[PDB]
Amino acid sequence: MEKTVIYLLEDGYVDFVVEKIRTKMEKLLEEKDKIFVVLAGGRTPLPVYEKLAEQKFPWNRIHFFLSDERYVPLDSDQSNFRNINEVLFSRAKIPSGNVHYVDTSLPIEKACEKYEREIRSATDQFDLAILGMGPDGHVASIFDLETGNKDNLVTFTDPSGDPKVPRVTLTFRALNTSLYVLFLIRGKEKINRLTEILKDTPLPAYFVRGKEKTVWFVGK
Repeated sequence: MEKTVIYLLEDGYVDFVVEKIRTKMEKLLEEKDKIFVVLAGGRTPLPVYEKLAEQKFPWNRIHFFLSDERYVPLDSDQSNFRNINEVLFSRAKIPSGNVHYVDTSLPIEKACEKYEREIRSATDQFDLAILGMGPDGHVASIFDLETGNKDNLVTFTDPSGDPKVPRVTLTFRALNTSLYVLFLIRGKEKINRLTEILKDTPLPAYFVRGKEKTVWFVGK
């Protein structure tokens, strides 16, 4: 059945997480020809991607999707695409067509719709989602429950978060098509958020679950 698993790590956080994601992707690749993985930006996931890019994977069989994007230029240090491209997309030799991101050069709604069409065309279900969670409990760029509950795979927001800029984000519906959802969080503040989630506090992250499993890698 489907449930949630929480790992509390005291040491070697990044290496542990990398090994777990590595094993899972290896297993997935033994089962299917192509796998689709969603990636969140942020300071905790980046180091992990940096190491994953060094692994010998058949990159042409792995497709990546950003979980969300800040509506700013793609070469901005505030761009999730720029940051993930720096540690992964431009380091691992992943075919250009296998990488999907939000085209912020377009009007925000058009960037949303283009991204949604791309996602639907590539797959009807994600295999793995590697997500982070803010100290406020938000996931991807879902700060308000209304945003997460949008009846689309992709939606956009008014200026939100920090940086306080408009965002384009996958919805709860899109994220929940993931077979496995992995949350990567570190620190007392986020541990506080997770405990509130354990007590059924409806923070955004509380609503994202994998169809098979949801795993939290916690760096206490």
